[PDB]
Formats: sequence, structure tokens, C-alpha cells
Amino acid sequence: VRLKSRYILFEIIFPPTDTNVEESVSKADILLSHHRASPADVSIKSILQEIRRSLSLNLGDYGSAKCNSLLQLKYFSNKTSTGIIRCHREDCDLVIMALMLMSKIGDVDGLIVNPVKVSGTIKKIEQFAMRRNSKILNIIKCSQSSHLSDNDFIINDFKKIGRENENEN
Amino acid sequence: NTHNKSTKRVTKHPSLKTLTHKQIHTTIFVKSTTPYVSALKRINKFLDSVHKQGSSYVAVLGMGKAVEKTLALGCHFQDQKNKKIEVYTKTIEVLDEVITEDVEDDDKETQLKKRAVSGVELRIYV
Amino acid sequence: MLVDLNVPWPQNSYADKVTSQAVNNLIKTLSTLHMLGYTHIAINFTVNHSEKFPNDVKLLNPIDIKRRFGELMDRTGLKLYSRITLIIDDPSKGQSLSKISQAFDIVAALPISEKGLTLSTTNLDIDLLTFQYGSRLPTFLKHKSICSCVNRGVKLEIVYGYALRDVQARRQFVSNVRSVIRSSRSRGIVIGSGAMSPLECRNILGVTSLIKNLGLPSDRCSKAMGDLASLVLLNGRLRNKSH
Amino acid sequence: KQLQLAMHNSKAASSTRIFQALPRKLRRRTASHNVRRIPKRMRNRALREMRKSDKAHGLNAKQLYKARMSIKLLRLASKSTSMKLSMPPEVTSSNCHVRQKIKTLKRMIKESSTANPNIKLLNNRMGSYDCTGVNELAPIPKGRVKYTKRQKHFAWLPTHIWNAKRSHMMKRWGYQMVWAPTQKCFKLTHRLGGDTCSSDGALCMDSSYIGTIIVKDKSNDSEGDFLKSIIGKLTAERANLRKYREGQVLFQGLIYSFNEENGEDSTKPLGPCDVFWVQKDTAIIRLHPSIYTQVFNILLQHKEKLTVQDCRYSLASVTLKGAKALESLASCLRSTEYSKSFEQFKMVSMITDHNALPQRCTFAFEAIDPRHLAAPKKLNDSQRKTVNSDDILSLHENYPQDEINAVFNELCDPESRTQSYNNQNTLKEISARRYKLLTATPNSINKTTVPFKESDDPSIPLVIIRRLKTRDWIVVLPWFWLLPLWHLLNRIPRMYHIGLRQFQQIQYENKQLYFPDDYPFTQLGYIENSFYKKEASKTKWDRKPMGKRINFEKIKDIHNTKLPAYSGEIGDFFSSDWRFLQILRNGIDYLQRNDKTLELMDSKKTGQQGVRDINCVNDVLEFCKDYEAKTKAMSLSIEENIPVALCKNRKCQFSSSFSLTFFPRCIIAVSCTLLERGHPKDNARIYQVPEKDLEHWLQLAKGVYRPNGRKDHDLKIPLPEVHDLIGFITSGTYHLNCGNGMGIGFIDHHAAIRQPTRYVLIRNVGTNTYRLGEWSKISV
RNA sequence: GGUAUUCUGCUUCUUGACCUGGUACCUCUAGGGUACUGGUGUUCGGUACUGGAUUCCGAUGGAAUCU
RNA sequence: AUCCAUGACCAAAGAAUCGUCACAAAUCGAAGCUUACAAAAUGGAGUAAAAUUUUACUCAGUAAUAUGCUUUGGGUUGAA
Repeated sequence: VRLKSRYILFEIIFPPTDTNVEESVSKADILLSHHRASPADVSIKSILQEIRRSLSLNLGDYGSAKCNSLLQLKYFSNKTSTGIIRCHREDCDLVIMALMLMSKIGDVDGLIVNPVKVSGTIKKIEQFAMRRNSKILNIIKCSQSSHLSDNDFIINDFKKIGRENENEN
Repeated sequence: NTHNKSTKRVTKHPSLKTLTHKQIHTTIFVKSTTPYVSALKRINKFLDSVHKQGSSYVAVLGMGKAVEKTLALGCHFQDQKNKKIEVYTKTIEVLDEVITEDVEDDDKETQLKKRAVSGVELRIYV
Repeated sequence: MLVDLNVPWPQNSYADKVTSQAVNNLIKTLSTLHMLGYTHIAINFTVNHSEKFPNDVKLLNPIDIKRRFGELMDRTGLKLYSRITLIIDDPSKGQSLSKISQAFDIVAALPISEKGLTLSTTNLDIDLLTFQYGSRLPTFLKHKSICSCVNRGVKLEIVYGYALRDVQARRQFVSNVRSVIRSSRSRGIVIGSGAMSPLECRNILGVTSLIKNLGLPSDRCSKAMGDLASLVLLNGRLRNKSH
Repeated sequence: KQLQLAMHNSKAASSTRIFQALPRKLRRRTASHNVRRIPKRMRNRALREMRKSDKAHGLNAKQLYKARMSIKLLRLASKSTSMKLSMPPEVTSSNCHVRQKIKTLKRMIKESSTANPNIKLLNNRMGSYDCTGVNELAPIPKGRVKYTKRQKHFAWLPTHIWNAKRSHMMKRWGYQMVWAPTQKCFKLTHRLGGDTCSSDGALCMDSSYIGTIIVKDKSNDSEGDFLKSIIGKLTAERANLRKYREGQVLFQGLIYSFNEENGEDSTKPLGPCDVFWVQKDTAIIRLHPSIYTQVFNILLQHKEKLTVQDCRYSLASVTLKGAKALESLASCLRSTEYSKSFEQFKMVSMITDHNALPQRCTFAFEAIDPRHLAAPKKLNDSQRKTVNSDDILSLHENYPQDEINAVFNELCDPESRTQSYNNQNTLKEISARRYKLLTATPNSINKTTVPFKESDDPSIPLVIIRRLKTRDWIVVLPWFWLLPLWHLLNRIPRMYHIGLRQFQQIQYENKQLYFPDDYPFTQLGYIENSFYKKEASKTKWDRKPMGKRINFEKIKDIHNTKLPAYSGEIGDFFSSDWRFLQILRNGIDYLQRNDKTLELMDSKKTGQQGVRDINCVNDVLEFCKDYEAKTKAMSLSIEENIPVALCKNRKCQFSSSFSLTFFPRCIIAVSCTLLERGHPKDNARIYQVPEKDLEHWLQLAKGVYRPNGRKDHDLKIPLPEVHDLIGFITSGTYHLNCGNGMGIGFIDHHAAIRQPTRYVLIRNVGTNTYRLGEWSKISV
């Protein structure tokens, strides 16, 4: 036979969690504030190291060895924190448990790691990511005139993440 | 003159059309009994595979029951989706069969008549 | 839809009023929960069932839901509700719940000792039951106590909030959740979230796995935040016909 | 071999273009690389024939065959390369030139039996003639000797050697017809041959198996008026009326078998029929093969007054379906002269939605050999694109009657279509004629199609008719001309051929019946139902180990209360059993002779003049059980328990004649659509909706929602009795034109005319789940 | 008169190996093709079509451009 | 001439039904609900009021009901 696989698409949300801010309330501003980029101190190695730390403490040897057999980080972007990870089909829930029970990546603090979808093939998570980015761009360009979000935290990024690092067939 | 006391059977015919294999793949005929989400999905999936036919718009198109329904869909694409649409009002002519007017069955003599209605074409850009 | 119904309201008793920073924190955490996917939310409130309830029929629910949060029920579609978490310790001290029934939608109970726990399942007016998963539940609880209430219209609740604060509370949480699952034979379990901060919230498609790898069948993990949590809210709202 | 020329060629393109892989319907796999292998039986005979060394001097009794086959063996084993016999046998090492040229070919065969009479060779260099029997049946057309040996029982269609390479065949009714192609075509059939508007192609079916009978009067008076009586008796009084005779529009209905010759007489439906009138004293009849002979001999009872030609071996036909159908056919047809009926054909081949055209759209003209074109070609139609609804009204007044009749009458005469072959060209001489076009006189044209001669080339009569009920195009042609045309018609880039299953699916989608499978009131539909499908199903059922198949008599909670007669399911497990329906419904009706309140069972009254009392309904069920496997599984009896709906009114009825199998119970044909989940397969059962729980089912129809917001499905499904069975479903699958499951079937007539609503309950065979549905009538 | 078995007749038909030597003939341009008649002296043939759009010509035909 | 037990060989076939799984899009995947109309376009049918005009209404019932409904996914007539 052939070995199955599962791909997990994880984002990183950086909530403000600071007092004396009194933000505005609108679907555009909440997303535009929670979705700031990553401070570039995180890397492809920091996330993997932290997700290995969170398994050998919230699970034991027989929980940190049934997942570490096949666990590879494929694609990660800093302009938008989306990333893709790969694991065995029967041992994907333990990786999710590692995801939630883990915060404070490396030294960066006050953040949430958010797995948004899991799927078998790799051809389909690409389409899902494209649809997700299209949906975000549509919702940010409809609240008002789009260029009131002129800071361009993410607007120039979705178009330019087309296939630059996504040629992993 | 003559009052149209034609309560006898009338077999309404579809309007005469003609296609060119380019209007086949870039046109939608909204029926009266079309569920809303059905046509929504159909339109949403033609605006993704129309460039390869060398076109730049999709022609939603309907009359009678369809018109307000049609217009509703147009609204959903004007705002909340940020696309530009054009509206055209058209007149249409269709043909109706009427009998010439023992006991015989449905198979009676036929005569054609012409009747006109009005509809709307609505072009949604990409 | 998704229902999360254990967001705490920053007030300890009927004496103090709400400050500014507390409500400022509450609004931010509500916005974050709205982003993560939740649509319907309820707001908690803790008392002791042995205190002087306001005599007048007003100002007994200081939530003030229609003036505050008026700019969040529009500009984004999430809806908000109200609930109170009575703490029962003694089999006496009156104050029968016929009074506060009209002023809320969801009434819960948080028994502490054996007498309180056996009173709670005996005869009250609650429509939900909760425990203190933080530490030191009164152990050896069996199907005998819980069967009678769960046969009637009562539900059990898990919070999963204490799994996020500290390791020492995490161990007690994971110890007690297994007991409460296996005592009720996986019947009438719903999930809330104790979010004291805009950091202690989580998504859906992982917490279901967090409950599935503890003992709950995968067929029930998909109805905690769902049909049962919707039915409790539907009944609570339909109770408002007292007027 | 220099890439500079490759760069120069690509200069007529982009820098670095990308090409797609082939579509999956145009791919082939590589065969073997070594030459083919001969059978051993053809090797031994040739080897022993060459190794052999060499009283009117003929003396050739039965040895003529030996010589005439040894010649073929010598030629084959002297010509073919795949023949690897041994080392010695060669063309010259053994006497092959001397043999069979100066020893056998002329000294032996020629000098024994003189050539028999009828040395009329032909008017062709390809065997092509007519096979018609005036007032008698006709045999198989002569052809290749090898392939005419296998047609002793089942004949061949003109295209059989072509279809056999690309389809799954079967053998029925004396023909070897085509069932289905070798690819999945469920959705493509719908969206290219259905009533959709997304059609960019067409479907062509070789329907030569449908016979053709050309009946005509012989009183020499054009008024006829006796063929009118025959046609009006043969069917109901339909196909002899002003609409069908004078307007000569096509007819489709039901054909009977009258037998009025001595006192008591009756009629029994047989099946569909196509009757076309011409000049008021000629008729053409098209029939399914199964009912071909039975009606035919009937006409032979009056051949003193009419004349009949079994021309089913001389006329061929093709059926076309789809939107771009006439556009593709018109790309392979040209004329000889100028005729208005080709102008109309040119104009109407640009509609793309054939439902707008009127009732009658007959075309008829004379085409040329379609092998001239060498490639299908459009009709330069793009110039004119302003067709409106005003020129269509001209088609009902500008009808070329005489020009249709004159070209039509060259099909109802054997010698005329014999002259039609007067000089049929071989492929090589057409090739040479085309080659002679590289040195033409205009010298500024570069034409490809060969010219046409005024008198030294044949003219092919051709008719095209439109069938409204089936919504398709018939094209009728002489037999031996079919193969040259059919070769071009399949070179269109988007033309697909279909078998017989696709025809059934197409006629299912349009809410219409199907003669073989879905006529349980005809003498052959009943056989196909209760004798042919049942064996094919049971043979594969009882031939499985027990426990690896659905147990039929062990099913729980089928009905609200259980009768001990049937342990599990009701009726036969493999077919729509109509005998049980008749017996059960008649017994239920008799149980309410004067006691309105029925009663199911009385607890152990007794066991049984051969008394069979009619007290309880369990008694009716055990009567039905007794009547089967002990009265018709060991003996034979024939009856038609299923009539069809009649315009008259004979609803009601009532110790002398009270048998439960003596009167036919009228039914009707309906189509049922499901409002909720369901997927009705074949032979499923149809129950009426009980008066109790009507409110619950109505509420389910309106909609019951969970607190979540979705639909509520998991409730308590109530159940009806066993005397609520009123119908069966004969064809059902997922209906793509509406997106929900749908079925077609029959229901008892008296059941529907007493329903207070319009809902029914559907459940498959071997299951206890009841789905809801709503039914609508079919006017057949 | 029948069926299973056994021996003897009859009917089913498109002038067809390859190479090559002769005579007669042909509407073919000194050479080609066809009839009658002699000589033992492992894959190779012909004919044929791309999908779509726009344009031009006193036409059931012909011509040009782009993709 | 009969039966039972063990062993060898040959041959057939490789279970059916019901329920749940968050997003103006979803799911571990796929598909369906596009021959534009109620004969209200021979320039629709009627009711009330005021000096043809002006101002108020009735008539469309399988009516229509909004990211909604329905079907299906390893050997389909065993070996993919």
C-alpha cells in the first residue's frame, strides 16, 4: 500500500491585549489590527522547536514519538503568517494539541497559533489558501474606499505570494 | 375584432434563439423556478473561466418572473462584491399555438400567433 | 453557528460597580472571540446564594446589555445573552429562585460540598450544572447522583479555560474532566470557555480534538458547540414569557 | 538536423510556448512490436496442402470444394509474411506457379460444371442491389461469404463491422444490435442529448433495426379509402384524420391487433408505431422488430386488395438528437440541382433550439456521393445572422409539395432505387478523379472537392423527418448507401454515437416510457418483466453464499402490525409482481362487500369442498401464496391483469364466479418526485398515505427545523398497513434535470381518484425506510 | 410418419499469388495503360480532416488576418 | 449394494439499511438544481372620489421563502 498524510494550515494572530486603546468597531478594522505581520525574529526553525517542546511536556515519550516520525515544515511566509505543516493521518490530533497548548513562541509573547484547515492532498490546500486570501481582500476593500487602509500591512502581499514559494509539487 | 375566448389548450413555445459556441459558454438563462443560490453559484463560477474564451463579461439574461429575480442577483454583485454591471431592456417576440376552433382527442389543427413580452439583459464584468 | 457561553462579567458581588479598564478588556476579548468564529455569546455572573439580593425588581442584573455593546450588535452580527452562576454550599438560606428567573435567561449552579451537590440535583430551577475544575473536586462521584438530573432536562458543562493558565491547574483539570465524562456516560455534555483575557480563547477544530482524546466519542464532540448549546439557549429565551 | 530551423519555425509563435497533454478521450496505448501470429488450424492445412506432390474428365463430386479451397490456401501461404511454416516450403521450392494456374484453376474447376445461368453480372463493381419481397418476406442480403455464414439466426446491420470494434453487443429479436459504448457516458449523454441549453454537439444512433413496411392500395384510383379503414382499425381512430393525411405530419401512438372475422372479437395493445401518409394512397409504417411479424401477417389477410413490401432489408435510417444536430448533418450533404427544399434546409440549420420550429419540418431531396468532399465543410452560414420569428411563419405557407412528392416516390419503388446504384464508384477511381484536380484550367482556385458529372454519376434520394414526441430527426436513405454517409458523420470533432441504454436514459429524463422494459400491459412487456429480468436476477442471487446477500423474508418492522403469512417482505423479491397486486386489491375490495370495517386477523379460528373462506386479510395473503409455486410454477396459464386507462367509465364491480384472477384491474402511469432524501431504484413499492399521520407528513413537507437551523430528519417514522399498497416503480435514478431523485411507475387507478391529497410513500425492496413523494400524470 | 445412429448424390461463386518474356488493342504523351498466351525465376500500399474569433470578393464557391 | 469420520482435489462467492460533523461558501473529495415568461404587451381586467384629467386601491397560489437543498466515493457481472 501507500502511506497517507495530512496537511495543516496554521496562522498566527497577534491580538493587541493592551489597555487604553479604545479601538473602533468594524469588520475591517478588527481584521486589519489582528493580522499584523510577524516581527521576523520567528523563523522556520523556531516554530518547529517550539512545537517539539510543547509535545514532550503535555505528552510523554509515546506521545512525542508517534508524531516526530514524520513532521516537516514546508512553507512559511512572514508578510502573512500563514504556514503549512505535514504529518501522518492517524497522528494529526496530537499535533493540534501541541498547537493549542503552546504560546510564547521562542521569546515573542502574547500570540495565538490558529490551525484553520486540515486536508489530505497538497493540491487542495493551495486552492483553499487562495480562496481565503481572496475573501480577506474582498472584505477589506468593501467597508469603505479601500485606500483608507493605506498602511498596506497586507494589501500588497496576497497578490505577491502567488507562487513565489508555493512550487512544492 | 374578436375576444380571445381561447380557454382551449395553448402550447406555449420557447422563444426562438440562435447561438454561436461563444454565446454558449458566456450566457445564463435564468429560469423562473431557479433557486437563488443555484444561479449565484453558476454566475460565480463563470466569472472564473471566461478569459480563455476571449471575453470580458457574463450576460445574465431573463424575462417575466426572472426579471426581479435577475435584478436581485445583479444587486448582490453591484455592492458587497464591488463589480460594475450594465443593464439593457429588451423586447422579445414568441409564438403560441391555437386550435382552429364524434369527440376527438388533443390532436387537433394548429395555427400560429405572435405575442411580444419584455425582458432584461444584464452584463456583469470581471 | 458556534455558541460559547461562559464569558465572565467583571463584578464580584452586588456592592461594587464596574470600572473602565474592565469593560475595555471585555470589549476586546469579545471582538477576538467574534473573529475566531463564534457568533452567539453569553455573559456569566457569580454570586454566593447567601447574600442580600436587591429588593427592587431592577438593578439585580448590572450587565446593562442594551446600552453597552450597542455598537457591537451592529457593525458585526454577533449576539449576546446573560446568565448567572449561583454558588450553592448550604441546604438553606432561602432566596428561592422564583425571583431572579425573570431577570436572566440562563441559570446555573456551582456546588462545592456533598450536601450542596446532592441538593442541586434534588430540586432546584437550574438548567445547567458546572464544577470548579481548577482543583480539588469532591471525588468519587458516581452515576447515582447524576443520573436523576441528566434524565431530566439538565446538562453538564466543561470550560477548558483552566488548561491554559498554569500547569498545576492543568493537571487537576485533566484529572477531573475524565471523571465527569465517565460518570455521565457521555450524555448531555456542552463546552464553554472561561476567557479572562483576549489571549485565553481558542478556535473550534482543535478543542473538539482536545475533548475527543480524553474519552468523549467523536460523534458527541460535534454537538457540544452546536445543537445542545443551541437548545439550552432556545429554552432560556423561551422562558421570557413570564413578563 | 539544425535547431536554427526549429527557431525559425517557432518564430511563427511565442518565445517558449506550453502545450497541454491530450484530453483523455483521445489517448491510446502501445500494442506489441512483433508481427501477428496465425492460428494453428490454418497452418496445418496449408503445410499439408503444399507438401502434397503433383467420367467426363471432371469426376469432381465434392472435390470441387477441395480444389477451390486448396487454391485459397496456396495463395495465402504464398503471399502472407506472418506465415512461418518451415524451411522447405517456398514459392519456388515447391510447385506453386505450375499448380493452381495450369493444373487446378482451369483444367479442373472449369471443365466439370459449366457456369450456371443468370450471368447478369451487375451494374456495379461493388455488390449492391435490392432485397425486397413483394407480398412475402425477404432473406438476408448476399455479401461476403465468410460473414454471411454467421447470420443464420441473428442478422446484421450495415454498420456492424464498424460498431463491433467500439461497443458492447447483444443478441435479441433476430438482430445483433448495439447496447452501450465502452466509456462512462451518464452525464455527457444528458448535457449533449438532453433538453439542456449547454449543448455543443449531437448524438447519432444507427436505428436500422427498426423495420419498414410500405403498404399501398392497388385500385388505381388515388382516392384509396380502403387503406384508410385498415389504418383506422390497426390503431385507435387516430392516424386517419385531416391533421395526419392531408398535412402529412408524422404520427406516434399505440398500435393494436384487430381480429374481426367471425362474431366475437377483441383487441390487445402491442406497442408503438410510426405511420406516415403519402398521396392519400401510400403508407409507410415503422415498427419495433418484436411486433414486426404479428401485424404484418394481419395485412396479408387482405393482400387481394392491398400490396405490401417487406423492405426492411432495403431502407436504412439514422436518428439524430441534440441541438447542433442539423448543423453537423448539413456539413456533409450537397445537391445536384437547385431546389427550394435545400434552401429551407440551409436556412433552418441555424436554430440551435429545435423546440421553436413548428409541427412539420419535412425535407426531401437528392444528394450526391458524399465521398466527393473528403472532409466535412460548413455551409458558409456565418454571413446571415438576422434570422427572426417572421421568416419562420413563411415555412407554413411556402411548402414545396410537388418537389417533395417527386423525390419521395423514388423510394417506394424497387427499380428506382435499383437505378440509384447505376454506377457506384470504387475508392481508387474517386482517388484518381480527385488527383486529376491538380491540373485544372481555372488555375487560380485550388479546389479540393471533385466536380459532378451531368449523367455519368448516381443521385441518392434522401428524406429527413422530425419526430415531435421524441424530439429528434429521422433520416431515411437506401440501404447500401448508409455506410458511405455514416463514415463522414463520425469525423465531426464533437459527434458521439450511442447505444440502446443511452436511448432508455434519454427517454427516461423527458418523462416518457420505453417499449421493451416499461409496458407491463403488453404481451411482451409482461414477459420481459415477469420472465426475463426475474431469471437474470435470481440466477445471480441464489448463487451467492447465504449471509453475503440481502435476506428477504427476515426483515423487521416493515408494517405497523404483522400478519403471520409473510415472515418478511411482500411479493416476489426480484420483479414488480402485478399478480399479487391484482389479487390483493381485489380481495381487499371484496372484504368490503357489505361490512365497511375490514379486519386483519382472528386469533386461531381454524386451519382452512376445498373451502377457502374470505374472512380475514391474512386469508387473502395465504390465498396469494397458495396460487403461486403450486398453480403456475408447475403449470402454465396466461392472463393480462393490467389494462390501460380508458376514456369510458367502468370503475365498480359487484358464489358463482368469485375467483381473484378473473378481472383486469385498470391502472395509470405516473412520475413521482421526492421532496426529501431518497433514491428510488427499480421495483420499489408505492403506498398511499394513511389518514392518520397525514398532519405529521404535511408538517414534514412544509419543514421542521432543529434549534441549530438545519432540517430535522431523525424523528419517529410511522408505518402503514399492508393493504396500503397501490403501485410499483419500474424505472428510477437520480434526475439531473432537477437535482433530486425521481422515479417513474404505475399506480392503481381507483387509488388516485380517492386521495384527499397528492402525496405517496415510496420504499425500496429489501428495506423498511419510507420516503415521501408527490406524483404527476403522464399523458400516454 | 417420427427421432438418435450409419453409407451415397446435390446446391451454394466477385475471371485475384509476386516477378517476367510474347501478340492484339487504347478516348493516354519514340513511352505508359488493358485483353489472349507462355517461364520455376519479422513491420514498407493509397486517400483524409486542428479548436475558437474577426474580415474580404459579380456564393451549395473562393480568399485573407488574429488567437 | 448403504452410512459416518479424517484427508486430498475441483468449483461458486467475497453482506444490506439509518443518523452527526462551524463560515454570503464549504468538506478527507466530486457532482446536480441555464432551452430566459403568470398568455398582467391586439397598448391587461375592475372598485372609489373630485372639475377626459387628477388622486387612492383589488386581482398572479405547485405563489414565493437567500451560501440553501439532494446524490455519491476502493475488486461496479474478483482479483484494481
